[PDB]
Amino acid sequence: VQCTHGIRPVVSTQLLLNGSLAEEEVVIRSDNFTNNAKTIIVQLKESVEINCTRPNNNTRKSIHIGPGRAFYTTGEIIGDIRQAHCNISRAKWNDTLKQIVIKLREQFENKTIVFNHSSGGDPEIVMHSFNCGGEFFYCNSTQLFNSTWNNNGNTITLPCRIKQIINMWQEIGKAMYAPPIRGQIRCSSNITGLLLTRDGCINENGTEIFRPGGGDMRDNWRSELYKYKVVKIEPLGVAPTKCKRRVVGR
Amino acid sequence: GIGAVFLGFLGAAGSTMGAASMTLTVQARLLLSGIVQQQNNLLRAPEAQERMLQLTVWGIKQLQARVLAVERYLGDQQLLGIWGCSGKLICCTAVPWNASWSNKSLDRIWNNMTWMEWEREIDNYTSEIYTLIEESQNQQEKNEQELLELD
Amino acid sequence: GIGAVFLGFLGAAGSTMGAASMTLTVQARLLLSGIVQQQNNLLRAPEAQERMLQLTVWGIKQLQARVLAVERYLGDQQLLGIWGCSGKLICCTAVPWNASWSNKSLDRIWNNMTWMEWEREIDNYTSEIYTLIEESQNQQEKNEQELLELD
Amino acid sequence: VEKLWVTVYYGVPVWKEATTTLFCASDAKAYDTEVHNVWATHACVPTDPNPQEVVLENVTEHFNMWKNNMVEQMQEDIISLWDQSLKPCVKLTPLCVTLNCKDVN
Amino acid sequence: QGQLVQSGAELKKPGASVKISCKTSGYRFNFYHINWIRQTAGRGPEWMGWISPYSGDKNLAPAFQDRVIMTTDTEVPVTSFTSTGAAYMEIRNLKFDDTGTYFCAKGLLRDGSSTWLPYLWGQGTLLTVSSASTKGPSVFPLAPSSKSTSGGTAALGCLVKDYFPEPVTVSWNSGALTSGVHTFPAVLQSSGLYSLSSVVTVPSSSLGTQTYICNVNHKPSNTKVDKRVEPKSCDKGLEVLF
Amino acid sequence: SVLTQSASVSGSLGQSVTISCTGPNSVCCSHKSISWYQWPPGRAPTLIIYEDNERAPGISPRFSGYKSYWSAYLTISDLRPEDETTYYCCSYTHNSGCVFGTGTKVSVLGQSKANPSVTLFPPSSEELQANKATLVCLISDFYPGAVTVAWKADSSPVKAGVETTTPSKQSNNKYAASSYLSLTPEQWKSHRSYSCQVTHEGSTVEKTVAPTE
Amino acid sequence: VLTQSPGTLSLSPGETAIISCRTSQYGSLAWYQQRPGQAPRLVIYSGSTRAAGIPDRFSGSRWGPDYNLTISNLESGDFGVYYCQQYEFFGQGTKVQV
Amino acid sequence: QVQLVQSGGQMKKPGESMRISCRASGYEFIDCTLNWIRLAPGKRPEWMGWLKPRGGAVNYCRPLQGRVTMTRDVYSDTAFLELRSLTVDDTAVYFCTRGKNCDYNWDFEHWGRGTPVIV
Ligand SMILES: *[C@@H]1O[C@H](CO)[C@@H](O[C@@H]2O[C@H](CO)[C@@H](O[C@@H]3O[C@H](CO[C@H]4O[C@H](CO[C@H]5O[C@H](CO)[C@@H](O)[C@H](O)[C@@H]5O)[C@@H](O)[C@H](O[C@H]5O[C@H](CO)[C@@H](O)[C@H](O)[C@@H]5O)[C@@H]4O)[C@@H](O)[C@H](O[C@H]4O[C@H](CO)[C@@H](O)[C@H](O)[C@@H]4O[C@H]4O[C@H](CO)[C@@H](O)[C@H](O)[C@@H]4O[C@H]4O[C@H](CO)[C@@H](O)[C@H](O)[C@@H]4O)[C@@H]3O)[C@H](O)[C@H]2NC(C)=O)[C@H](O)[C@H]1NC(C)=O
Ligand SMILES: *[C@@H]1O[C@H](CO)[C@@H](O[C@@H]2O[C@H](CO)[C@@H](O[C@@H]3O[C@H](CO[C@H]4O[C@H](CO)[C@@H](O)[C@H](O[C@H]5O[C@H](CO)[C@@H](O)[C@H](O)[C@@H]5O)[C@@H]4O)[C@@H](O)[C@H](O[C@H]4O[C@H](CO)[C@@H](O)[C@H](O)[C@@H]4O[C@H]4O[C@H](CO)[C@@H](O)[C@H](O)[C@@H]4O[C@H]4O[C@H](CO)[C@@H](O)[C@H](O)[C@@H]4O)[C@@H]3O)[C@H](O)[C@H]2NC(C)=O)[C@H](O)[C@H]1NC(C)=O
Ligand SMILES: *[C@@H]1O[C@H](CO)[C@@H](O[C@@H]2O[C@H](CO)[C@@H](O[C@@H]3O[C@H](CO[C@H]4O[C@H](CO)[C@@H](O)[C@H](O[C@H]5O[C@H](CO)[C@@H](O)[C@H](O)[C@@H]5O[C@H]5O[C@H](CO)[C@@H](O)[C@H](O)[C@@H]5O)[C@@H]4O)[C@@H](O)[C@H](O[C@H]4O[C@H](CO)[C@@H](O)[C@H](O)[C@@H]4O[C@H]4O[C@H](CO)[C@@H](O)[C@H](O)[C@@H]4O)[C@@H]3O)[C@H](O)[C@H]2NC(C)=O)[C@H](O)[C@H]1NC(C)=O
Ligand SMILES: *[C@@H]1O[C@H](CO)[C@@H](O[C@@H]2O[C@H](CO)[C@@H](O[C@@H]3O[C@H](CO[C@H]4O[C@H](CO[C@H]5O[C@H](CO)[C@@H](O)[C@H](O)[C@@H]5O)[C@@H](O)[C@H](O[C@H]5O[C@H](CO)[C@@H](O)[C@H](O)[C@@H]5O)[C@@H]4O)[C@@H](O)[C@H](O[C@H]4O[C@H](CO)[C@@H](O)[C@H](O)[C@@H]4O)[C@@H]3O)[C@H](O)[C@H]2NC(C)=O)[C@H](O)[C@H]1NC(C)=O
Ligand SMILES: *[C@@H]1O[C@H](CO)[C@@H](O[C@@H]2O[C@H](CO)[C@@H](O[C@@H]3O[C@H](CO)[C@@H](O)[C@H](O[C@H]4O[C@H](CO)[C@@H](O)[C@H](O)[C@@H]4O)[C@@H]3O)[C@H](O)[C@H]2NC(C)=O)[C@H](O)[C@H]1NC(C)=O
Ligand SMILES: *[C@@H]1O[C@H](CO)[C@@H](O[C@@H]2O[C@H](CO)[C@@H](O[C@@H]3O[C@H](CO)[C@@H](O)[C@H](O)[C@@H]3O)[C@H](O)[C@H]2NC(C)=O)[C@H](O)[C@H]1NC(C)=O
Ligand SMILES: *[C@@H]1O[C@H](CO)[C@@H](O[C@@H]2O[C@H](CO)[C@@H](O[C@@H]3O[C@H](CO)[C@@H](O)[C@H](O)[C@@H]3O)[C@H](O)[C@H]2NC(C)=O)[C@H](O)[C@H]1NC(C)=O
Ligand SMILES: *[C@@H]1O[C@H](CO)[C@@H](O[C@@H]2O[C@H](CO)[C@@H](O)[C@H](O)[C@H]2NC(C)=O)[C@H](O)[C@H]1NC(C)=O
Ligand SMILES: *[C@@H]1O[C@H](CO)[C@@H](O[C@@H]2O[C@H](CO)[C@@H](O)[C@H](O)[C@H]2NC(C)=O)[C@H](O)[C@H]1NC(C)=O
Ligand SMILES: *[C@@H]1O[C@H](CO)[C@@H](O)[C@H](O)[C@H]1NC(C)=O
Ligand SMILES: *[C@@H]1O[C@H](CO)[C@@H](O)[C@H](O)[C@H]1NC(C)=O
Ligand SMILES: *[C@@H]1O[C@H](CO)[C@@H](O)[C@H](O)[C@H]1NC(C)=O
Ligand SMILES: *[C@@H]1O[C@H](CO)[C@@H](O)[C@H](O)[C@H]1NC(C)=O
Ligand SMILES: *[C@@H]1O[C@H](CO)[C@@H](O)[C@H](O)[C@H]1NC(C)=O
Repeated sequence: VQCTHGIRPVVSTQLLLNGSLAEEEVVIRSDNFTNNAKTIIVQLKESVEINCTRPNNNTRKSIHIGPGRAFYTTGEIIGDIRQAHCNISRAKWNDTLKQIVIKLREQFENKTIVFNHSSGGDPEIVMHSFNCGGEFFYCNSTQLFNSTWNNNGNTITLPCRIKQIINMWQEIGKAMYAPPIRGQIRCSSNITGLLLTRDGCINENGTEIFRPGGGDMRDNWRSELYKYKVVKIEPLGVAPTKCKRRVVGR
Repeated sequence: GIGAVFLGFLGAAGSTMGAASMTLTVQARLLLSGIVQQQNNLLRAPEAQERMLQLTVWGIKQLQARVLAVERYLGDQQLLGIWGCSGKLICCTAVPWNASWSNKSLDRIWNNMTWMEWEREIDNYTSEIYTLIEESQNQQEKNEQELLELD
Repeated sequence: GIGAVFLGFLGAAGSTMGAASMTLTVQARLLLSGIVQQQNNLLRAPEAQERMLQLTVWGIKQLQARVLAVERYLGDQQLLGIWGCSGKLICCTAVPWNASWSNKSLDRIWNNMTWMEWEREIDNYTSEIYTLIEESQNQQEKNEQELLELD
Repeated sequence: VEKLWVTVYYGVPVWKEATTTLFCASDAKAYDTEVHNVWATHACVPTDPNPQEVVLENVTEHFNMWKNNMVEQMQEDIISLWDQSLKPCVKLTPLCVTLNCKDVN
Repeated sequence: QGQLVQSGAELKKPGASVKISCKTSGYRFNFYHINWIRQTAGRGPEWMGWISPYSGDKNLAPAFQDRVIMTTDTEVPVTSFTSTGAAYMEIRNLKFDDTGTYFCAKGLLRDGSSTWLPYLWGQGTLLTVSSASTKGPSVFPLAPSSKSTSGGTAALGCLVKDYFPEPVTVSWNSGALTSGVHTFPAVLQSSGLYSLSSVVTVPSSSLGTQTYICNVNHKPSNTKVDKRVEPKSCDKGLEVLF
Repeated sequence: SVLTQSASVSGSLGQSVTISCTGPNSVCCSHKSISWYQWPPGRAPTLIIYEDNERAPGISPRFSGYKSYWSAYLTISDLRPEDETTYYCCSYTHNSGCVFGTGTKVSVLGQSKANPSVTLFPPSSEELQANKATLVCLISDFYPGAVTVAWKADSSPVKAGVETTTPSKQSNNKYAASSYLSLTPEQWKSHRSYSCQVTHEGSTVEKTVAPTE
Repeated sequence: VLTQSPGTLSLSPGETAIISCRTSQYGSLAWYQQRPGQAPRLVIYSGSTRAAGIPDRFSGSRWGPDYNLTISNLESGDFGVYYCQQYEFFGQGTKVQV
Repeated sequence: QVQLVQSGGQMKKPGESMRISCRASGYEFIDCTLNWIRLAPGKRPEWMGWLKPRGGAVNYCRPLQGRVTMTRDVYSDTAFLELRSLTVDDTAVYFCTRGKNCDYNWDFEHWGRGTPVIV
């Protein structure tokens, strides 16, 4: 190809949004699975739609620190005061978790599997973080990751906090203040996959634990750029064929 | 039929050395101008902000790579020149085939190996080979000169 | 022996015009690709910060000089083209030798003067000479055309 | 065989694993409508309408996502755009004033 | 640079089906043809047909064109240059003279005059076709007898009797014995049974230092009976050494 | 078979010998390619030459080949003792279709022959409790492969129950042969001490063995 | 999971010793050595490969379930306790003394 | 050259909480991953868990889960280790290490410094 397929540079921290789905059946990808310090990337076949919102109708307020510049903030809140969240069908989500476990049991032994909330880290990692309409979310994903899948209704509403002062890529004393977006915002993402991290201390009961990874950002791109590779063309090549350089006469 | 119809860039990657010997133009073209045709054509889209705010982050990514593509290309055209054959595609020499490079025979070279495969088996000697053609020209270049003097 | 062995870049700087006439490839090569071979090869050292922090002070020093080397090189290849001989190294013309350029004889030109020395003695006329070859091509280019019409 | 001779070929189907500065393609409906500032998208070229690709027969290349520089290139890029786009934007450095905060209900 | 393996001896009866496949290694299975040749003692090594694992084109022998049908599986790559794959050839409406040592054979070139003509050859798994039953190779030992009294050797080997069908194979100490290997084939009696034997070479001085046993087996009968040669004996050339 | 190839030919050591193929125009030889294999009886086949002139890969120049409009030829030269095998040839075109040859028992001559080494193994105690009594005669280290078996019982002609074999080539490019004798324990026990005859180079070999010993 | 055998491990400066280690699944092998005051010092990073400041004496040698580390020509710095490491796991370890 | 150093003698009674330091230099702190080991006297060197310093992502072993608390601070290049509910089982000295390269963490080429702890 000359160029790849369209890679949406979305940046999330736990689930993979608006990416590409698997073609046949869901797949799991890791460098080495014994390497418990290595991110397990999953790619869904069926994307599960996740609706989200900041319910508050906000008012912009330009306070001019000047000279030719101002600092925008929420002047007030027109109406009720409410909490930000994200809605996803728990049927779709856990029937999706069924897709995963069976292909997880392929890389592991048929031993039963368990899911869990993140062990620790910045709000970035320990919570499903993403942008929705210009504002940065941090959804508490304990709900989606708390289940044990063996062999022998309603919907999910994840609470979210909004941050405005943020530091993507964890830079050197360099932070960014997202000004507030006017009014309320509601956006809808497709979960296309996610990132897991195994607990490398196998137990009798155990059995094998997988919590939402997402410390490094290089995997967001691997999740899509896996399909491709770059090479350098070398059009010059020498080969023997019976033919001399026509100098039997001059 | 097969040699007078369409093929595509790098199509004969897994085709025999003999097969590929027809589809050179395909991969002998677009080494340069594969992108300068497309760039100039697609860049004159109605934007009118080509190089606005002077040069940017994509500014150097292209020029650092634009300027590469040509010298990279002019490197292989410099070899054609310095080997006395810029007829390209195919060109014979007086440099004979040192079987130390590959003891194998003709029949299987062109009809079983592919160029990717072949250039590997011959990769290590290419340096010594290439230098033999340069010294093949200069013998010829002096032999030319000697005859320019007396006639 | 002497023409079939090693010499080195610019080795015949103080060798006769005839002597140098064998060691052209030496200084006909590396005009370009003398640096693009070395640059690409040495720059892929395990650094992984090629063009980090975008472009820098050595950033332009190279590109301002990279882009020169090629047009400078393509200027001499444009002359080979416009004189109808890009066979390089050595090429005859219909333009005869105006002794007004140098009254001297053949014997001593090739066996006593060196090219550095010679091109000086002929420096002032080169402009007029070069323009004669261009008008030598176009006479030939029209004479070609005239015969394309009738056959 | 016969007196065999080296013969040289320009335009052969050969490549090697490599890395080099890539460049980006934009979208037609993306560039046309302004959307004001958006990443560094405006500084890209537009993608070809014809999504051209050629299938390679009789090849079986090796891929390893993990050691793939396009992602060491992607994030390199992604960070560079942000920094540069926020280069001119408003600095909140004097707002480090003592904030007398009451809570809301 | 590669090697091919096949399907073992599958005993069938006249008027039945028998399938014989071939699996590859060390080369691009798709790049080359797969030929089929038997070893009919009455006719000769008759060529059956070849097939392209890439283009699916065939060229069967009009003798068995209607009888047999060929088919192939997908290719499973090992490296960027090598792979593994499978190919088949089943034959129905069998007769007696459809027998011999059956070979699969990879082609010579990817292109040219001798494209399909085989270069590399398979194992050669023998096939008989009769309605009779099958008997197992009952393994037993032999009373030792020296080969030369001048040098000083103590020959010993195991004996197989009344088996059907071929082939039968012997390995000593489960592949833990190298030099001194000697074996031979069988013959059909008036009754209708094949029978063979084996033999080894060791000295008569050191007897109870190393221990050897014959790991005999048989694919159609499904058995791997083992035996050991009893040293206590009295012959003519071995009692002079003791 | 279809194609007629010389069934018998011979040649002394250090020299050369030629094998030929012939048949109707349909099966030989104009506008047709010819191949040559070193098909060993008892082992897997080997390839020799195919262009027809061009050698097979990893084959010595000793092997040459020629094709007239009516016949093919193969010229192996400066012979080796490992060449004692059988050889088939074939007829084919590009699109197809191997028409195999009748084969050739080639005979390498002018080599130092050797006398054999016999080991007669009698049945053990457990085997006789089956019940069955089998005398097995072995032959090894001898070439060319030629042996005439003559079992004897009570020093009388044994005509009933003759199990004999063809000499199979050993791994050291020499021959090997075996022999058997089906017998009931009734006659086996009480038969005045057995015998077993075999011969090569016109010099007979034997090893007499006892029942009760 | 790792079975580092055997345990006693006492010899003279003029001798040779070989330490074995067993495993069920595959992995990346390594080795260490403790000292008075000092902490574990790496000596092997793949299996065959050596660490910094490691002579030819340290011979790693077996492609199989049993992997071993040999350090012929013993010395006075060699006293201490060694361990075999594979991923998160460790070996029983063994102490050699004066 | 990649130095490492920690705290020192700090005595505590069973059933309490503790905290230690682990300063480091010579590399992009956030790029390479770290980990700890509960090396016991006589017993097997027990692994505790690892930490990614960029985002703070961590991983803990079951026997130490809940009790252990690995932290950091790139403003000081210092990886912290907090441990509550103490026992005689976990009295031994601890050591913070990093791999030979970022590519592979489990090849510990760079280790910490002595940290006496008394219960
Ligand atoms: C995974 O993928 C999914 C799918 O892509 C992602 O979800 C998407 O997320 C994006 C952004 O996150 C959303 O796009 C934004 O939508 C908002 C709201 O939509 C407006 O339009 C709706 C109808 O569409 C109309 O417009 C479109 C073009 O926008 C047109 O194509 C279409 O034909 C139709 O005409 C309305 O329904 C909608 O709500 C209205 O009605 C409600 C009641 O029904 C009412 O409650 C609402 O209040 C509202 O009245 C709304 O009008 C857009 O606002 C936004 O566009 C902003 O940004 C662009 C670029 O800068 C700018 O050109 C726009 O004008 C706009 O910016 C100005 O206007 C905003 C208000 O419209 C204001 O809030 C901004 O601050 C800004 O104001 C500035 O400019 C004004 C002048 O314009 C100036 O006066 C001010 O002073 C100031 O300077 C985007 O279009 C997608 O909708 C959403 N998709 C889905 C399916 O959810 C998901 O995020 C992905 N996941 C991840 C992880 O990334
Ligand atoms: C990430 O996880 C990875 C797993 O997902 C992991 O990769 C694997 O790591 C292991 C060890 O590090 C690699 O080695 C393997 O070791 C096997 C050992 O078996 C031998 O030893 C046994 C005990 O001594 C014997 O019992 C056994 O059988 C013999 O003995 C029996 C006794 O009764 C007897 O009955 C038997 O008949 C027999 O005689 C055997 O001798 C080894 O068996 C294993 O399989 C190889 O061999 C098989 C045939 O036996 C092949 O079918 C198989 O495919 C393996 O072939 C190797 O070689 C081929 C040709 O070179 C390659 O195509 C293969 O890919 C494979 O390549 C290995 O060897 C190459 C040699 O150059 C080497 O370059 C490669 O890198 C590779 O090491 C196999 O050798 C195992 O190969 C790794 N891969 C897999 C898929 O398992 C990895 O370590 C983790 N970490 C990282 C960073 O990746
Ligand atoms: C130029 O000027 C500079 C000025 O900056 C000069 O350089 C500085 O000098 C400073 C002092 O001179 C120096 O700072 C100090 O370094 C201390 C070194 O640590 C030793 O002491 C501690 C105890 O304090 C001990 O624990 C250490 O190691 C023990 O344990 C190891 C474990 O392996 C053993 O191997 C070792 O033997 C030792 O003893 C143990 O073993 C023996 C047997 O061998 C047993 O008998 C013992 O019982 C024991 O088990 C080191 O030996 C460092 O510790 C200091 O920091 C502590 O103290 C301060 C307060 O003093 C406190 O704030 C710190 O947090 C820390 O406290 C911890 O220890 C306390 C006990 O003291 C404890 O109560 C606390 O709870 C804490 O746990 C201090 O930092 C500084 O490093 C250097 N700078 C440099 C760069 O080198 C320089 O010399 C000048 N140059 C010239 C030319 O003039
Ligand atoms: C990827 O790799 C694969 C494998 O490496 C490679 O496939 C090889 O491709 C080469 C080049 O194309 C092939 O080499 C040629 O092989 C020809 C042999 O096939 C001919 O004969 C077939 C038999 O037909 C007879 O029998 C039937 C009934 O059995 C009867 O009806 C017929 O009338 C006839 O009697 C025939 O089916 C076959 O048909 C081809 O063409 C038709 C269209 O006409 C097409 O539809 C088919 O799909 C098929 O392609 C064909 O006619 C051989 O004739 C040919 O010989 C010519 O060239 C050589 C030298 O080039 C000369 O020596 C000779 O004189 C001829 O001029 C040539 O040898 C090779 O066989 C393939 N091998 C395999 C295993 O597939 C792919 O091409 C590679 N692909 C890429 C993209 O790289
Ligand atoms: C997911 O992973 C976690 C971590 O490995 C694993 O942990 C266990 O969870 C149970 C809950 O079922 C813990 O038990 C208690 O949980 C309650 C909340 O339900 C806490 O309030 C308790 O902590 C307080 O109370 C304790 C005394 O009761 C105090 O000792 C403590 O200091 C607190 O004050 C308590 O944690 C259990 O402790 C943990 N285990 C560990 C080792 O941390 C959980 O089981 C996993 N679940 C799934 C579904 O995978
Ligand atoms: C590359 O090819 C050249 C020829 O194009 C080789 O030079 C020639 O090599 C042969 C040795 O093979 C020289 O000696 C002659 O060899 C034959 C038998 O091999 C023998 O009959 C002769 O009497 C003599 O020994 C020959 O002189 C030499 N030619 C020249 C001009 O020197 C060269 O060796 C090849 N090099 C490699 C690395 O393959
Ligand atoms: C460059 O060379 C050209 C020829 O290639 C010169 O043109 C020719 O110059 C001569 C004068 O030297 C012209 O006249 C003839 O001269 C001889 C004696 O010199 C005389 O015998 C003749 O009768 C006539 O006088 C000649 O016509 C002319 N040729 C053409 C076609 O015009 C030219 O002068 C030289 N210029 C320089 C600057 O050297
Ligand atoms: C049903 O699930 C159990 C786990 O609950 C499986 O048991 C595992 O079996 C594998 C081997 O197949 C072992 O390696 C694991 O140690 C076992 N784990 C446990 C917890 O028992 C069992 O195999 C599954 N059975 C089927 C038919 O899928
Ligand atoms: C799994 O089962 C084991 C018992 O088989 C439980 O182990 C206990 O874990 C607690 C810590 O939470 C320890 O304090 C106990 O000593 C353990 N008891 C035993 C008998 O091992 C474990 O809690 C179970 N896990 C779950 C999630 O229920
Ligand atoms: C080339 O030489 C090698 C031995 O070095 C041999 O294995 C190979 O078969 C030879 N190739 C040909 C075509 O003779
Ligand atoms: C071509 O033939 C040689 C030996 O004759 C073999 O080594 C090589 O692998 C063949 N090429 C292909 C692509 O199979
Ligand atoms: C050329 O002319 C000059 C005078 O203008 C004279 O001195 C010189 O010797 C001449 N050269 C030859 C070779 O005649
Ligand atoms: C060549 O000879 C001329 C005169 O014949 C003289 O002027 C010139 O200097 C000589 N060149 C050298 C290099 O000596
Ligand atoms: C919540 O805080 C605001 C702060 O201004 C105050 O006015 C309001 O009365 C508080 N709500 C209640 C219920 O006290």
